[PDB]
Amino acid sequence: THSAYVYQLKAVPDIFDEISQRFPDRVALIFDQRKITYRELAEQCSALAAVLQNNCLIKGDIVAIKIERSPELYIFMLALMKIGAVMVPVNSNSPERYIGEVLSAAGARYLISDDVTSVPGGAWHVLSSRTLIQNCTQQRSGNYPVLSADDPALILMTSGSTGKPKSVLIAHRGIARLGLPVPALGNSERDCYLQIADISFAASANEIWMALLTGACLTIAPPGLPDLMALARQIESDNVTMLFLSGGLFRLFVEVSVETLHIPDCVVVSGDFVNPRLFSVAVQAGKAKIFNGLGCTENSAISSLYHIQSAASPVPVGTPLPLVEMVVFNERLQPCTCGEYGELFIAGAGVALGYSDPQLTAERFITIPYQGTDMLFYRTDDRATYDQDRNIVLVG
Ligand SMILES: Nc1ncnc2c1ncn2[C@@H]1O[C@H](CNS(=O)(=O)NC(=O)c2cccc(O)c2)[C@@H](O)[C@H]1O
Ligand SMILES: [Br-]
Ligand SMILES: [Cl-]
Ligand SMILES: [Cl-]
Ligand SMILES: [Cl-]
Repeated sequence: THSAYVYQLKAVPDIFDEISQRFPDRVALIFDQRKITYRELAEQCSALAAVLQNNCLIKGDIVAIKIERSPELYIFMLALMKIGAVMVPVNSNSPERYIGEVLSAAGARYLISDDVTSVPGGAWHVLSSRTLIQNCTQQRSGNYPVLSADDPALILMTSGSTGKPKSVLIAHRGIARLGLPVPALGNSERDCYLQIADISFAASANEIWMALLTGACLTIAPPGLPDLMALARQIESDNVTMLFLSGGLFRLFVEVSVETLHIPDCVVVSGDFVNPRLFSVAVQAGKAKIFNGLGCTENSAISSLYHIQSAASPVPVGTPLPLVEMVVFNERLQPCTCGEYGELFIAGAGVALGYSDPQLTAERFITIPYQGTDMLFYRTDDRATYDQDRNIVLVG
């Protein structure tokens, strides 16, 4: 099925199967000089999924992943999606104490890891990603679940503005929406993305799933902390065209090698306020399209984009991605006028299933009649308003 009804989204493995069948000879993954086509990637995902099912992993099992950046990492993500497991990606750069707190808060039953020696002990059962990969047979025949867009796919950790920790349950639809080409970016199967954001952060979905659910290429940064010299060579040598950056990596690049930012076609800076002067230096250094991007864990992935063009307050966060609705509501749950201040609320395909805390879920996921639809909204706790062109601007 390849439906032209853009709102009708499938579960992640179904979109990938469609993409891998349509672009089987396109390159899906690049690590160093190892390159993997969609055809080979789909074969490895099927074989691993069969292995995972024969290790009694089933739909709804909470499975943590601690695998350094590598092609195997993304083969495991796809295979766990195909069996309907709920992934809990773990920061490989985090101390063992914190990882155990993550897995206990997530309710992880299993921990798949590429280094079973450096993992915390607990109620979860540790599985070796290396031994699972070794056991992959040429037969990938399996009886897999019929997954829907609303089935859970991921558990990601986040914090509120005042530091309270929250466990967010993300549905397949929240990352499956990234298979829809974003008109602001003009992306397609011809693009190439750079995987640098840690898998424990929702921003990593921007890179992983916009690539693999569109037929584009994902080139994988080396594991560990960012090496800007290697990243610059990698951006050039693999022809990265869609570059997603945190505020730290963007600022550092503006300060030490701004020209690197103009090798890609589009550069998206998300995660926090950015000094507007940094945008002005970047915009004036080349013809790449530089965007201020808004995302939240509770909306799955990148949610809004604002293209910076000129010199003429914080930069707006712009207009929502496909299937995302953003509304600034005042204290009476009324849409705000231009210049009126309120709180940003987000609705549509990205909205998470909720928190592990049911009382917090009911506070922050509320249903509001809006434009004829009883719409489920996530309350961002971000103060905001509209500008003259209806662009959304967060004002902190
Ligand atoms: N351009 C921006 N300007 C100003 N403030 C921004 C911002 N972007 C985020 N914030 C703040 O961060 C909160 C959420 N942070 S998060 O860690 O939960 N998830 C992510 O950042 C994330 C998730 C998916 C994709 C992606 O690209 C990033 C949000 O509510 C705001 O306060
Ligand atoms: Br900054
Ligand atoms: Cl092809
Ligand atoms: Cl520790
Ligand atoms: Cl929670």
